[PDB]
Formats: sequence, structure tokens, C-alpha cells
Amino acid sequence: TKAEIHLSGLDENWKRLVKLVGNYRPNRSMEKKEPYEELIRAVASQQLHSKAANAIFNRFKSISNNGQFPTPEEIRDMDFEIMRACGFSARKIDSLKSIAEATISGLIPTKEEAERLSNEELIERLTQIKGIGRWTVEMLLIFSLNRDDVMPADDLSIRNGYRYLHRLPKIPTKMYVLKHSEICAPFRTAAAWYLWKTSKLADYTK
DNA sequence: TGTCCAGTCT
DNA sequence: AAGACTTGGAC
Ligand code: NA
Repeated sequence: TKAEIHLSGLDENWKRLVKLVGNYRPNRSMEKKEPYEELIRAVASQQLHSKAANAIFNRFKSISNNGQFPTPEEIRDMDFEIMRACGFSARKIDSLKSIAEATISGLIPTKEEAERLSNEELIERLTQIKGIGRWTVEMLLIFSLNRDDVMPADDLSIRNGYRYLHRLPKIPTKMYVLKHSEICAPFRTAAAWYLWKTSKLADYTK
């Protein structure tokens, strides 16, 4: 892709990381899903390591409508106890219900509608919902709406990516990631994907 | 027969 | 706002 080509040519560390990792093969498993579904997966993935986040999300998608993902109506109506059994905190359950209501109301738009809005508009609009921050919308931008120039600086694994990439002693700050990732445009979504891959390199040190 | 730590609101 | 909040892997 043009993204790997651009990223290889940045500096020595990048050219090297991109060769270590290989071709840009993004996970597109969410690209045909409705925004509320990806938003919920992002909520599940807040804070925890991926194995925990997936265990929680997989239990949730498994409690519904002929194997199908729970509809917004179902979620709004759903007993709190069974969402607590999935592993969602009290705060996160509330967020889930807010998401259900915002989807029913149209504050959270359909896929077709969301695709017309700018990154900036989605962030401002969606972070009105309690439980949804910038990072959460950025996951939506990346995993569901095919936005190619998104760097989630607040992401713990993105920062550990730069700790790796730049052979840093300690783990860098949001602002540091903000400063250094500018060179990655207009492909900072691919940059992020490479960064997220650092943790699985034989080279990786915790 | 346990501890710690891997976004968000307040 | 300094800390509570959830489950699971690494020990
Ligand atoms: Na918010």
C-alpha cells in the first residue's frame, strides 16, 4: 500500500518497524457493523487488556436475538443483572444504556449517516454521551468508518509503541505521541496499526 | 490458595 | 481530580 511506503520513508526506526511487521493488513471485522455496535465494543475495550475486553464483549454478543447482536431496543430494556454478568462495570452498563437511547433517538447515527460526518463532528457529537471519550470515538473512526488519518494518542498501547519505536526508557506522554506522529499523516491510522503490533515483536521488552 | 495492572468521570 | 471501577494473564 501507499501507507507502508509513506511510513517506511520516515526515518530508520519506521522503515525497520514496517519491515519487521510486514504488509499493512488491518482488522476489518467491524467495517460493515452499525456504529452503536462498534461503540459498545470500544466501551468493552476501555482500560482492560485485550483478552479481558474480548471475553466481556463476546459474552455480550452471545446474549441475544438469534445469535445476532442485541438491538438498541433490547439493550435499553435489558435486565441490569445480565449485563453485570457479562462483566461490565456499573458505570459501563449505564453507558451501554445511554448508547442504546442515543441510537434509538438518532444522536448516534446509522452507518450510512455517520459516513457523511467529519471526524471532528463525530467526536464532538458522540462524546456528549457519558462513558464515551475521545479515544472511544477514535476507535469507531478507525474500526468502523474507515478513517485513515487517526492517531489515538491517549491509547496506552500506542504510547508503548513509541516507547518501543524510539527505544525510550519509560513510557511517553499523550503530548509526545501527538508531537511525533504528525509526520505519519495522512496515514496515521496505518501508523497506529504498526504501533499496536510492537507488543508482539520478539524484540519487545515490558 | 493472591496481587497487580492492562479509559472515563468526577 | 485522585481514585474507583470491571475481568483475566502473569506471576
Ligand atoms: Na463523554
